[PDB]
Amino acid sequence: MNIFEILRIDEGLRLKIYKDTEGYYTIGIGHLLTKSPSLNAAKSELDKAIGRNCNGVITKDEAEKLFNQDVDAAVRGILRNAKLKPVYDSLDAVRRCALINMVFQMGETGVAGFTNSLRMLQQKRWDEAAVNLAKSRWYNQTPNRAKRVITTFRTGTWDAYKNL
Repeated sequence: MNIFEILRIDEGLRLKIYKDTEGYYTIGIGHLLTKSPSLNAAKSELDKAIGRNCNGVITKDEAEKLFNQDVDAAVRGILRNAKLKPVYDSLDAVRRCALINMVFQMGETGVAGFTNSLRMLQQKRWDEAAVNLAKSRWYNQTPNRAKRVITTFRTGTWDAYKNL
């Protein structure tokens, strides 16, 4: 299990501009193009991202390049973040991927605000962690994704993504 497999599971893969759950134009694997109700802005945002004139259409390759930039930004996000760093730095490789998955979805700052949760993760208190993560909005909103992630931390395995 690698990050690419997880996120495509979590985020999906779309080769043409599309509106997500929140009504936002996206492309690829969770790449947010714009929040404006405007295909033009979206298409120009896509163009600036890729570097070619794609006319709202990309290939698997480009979807992959983007994704790669996306996860690096996530990872660079955690490393620059004072609250996240210590957490990230102490978890194992499986558990760290789960951390990276939350940052990817909700950004460096949204995760950073899960103060207690993050604390318990530090204190190797998985079930304590599990329960707090759950009491969130995030969980209410994308329960199936949340639960996958939450089970990664709790169990320390890829159990939640192997059989779907």
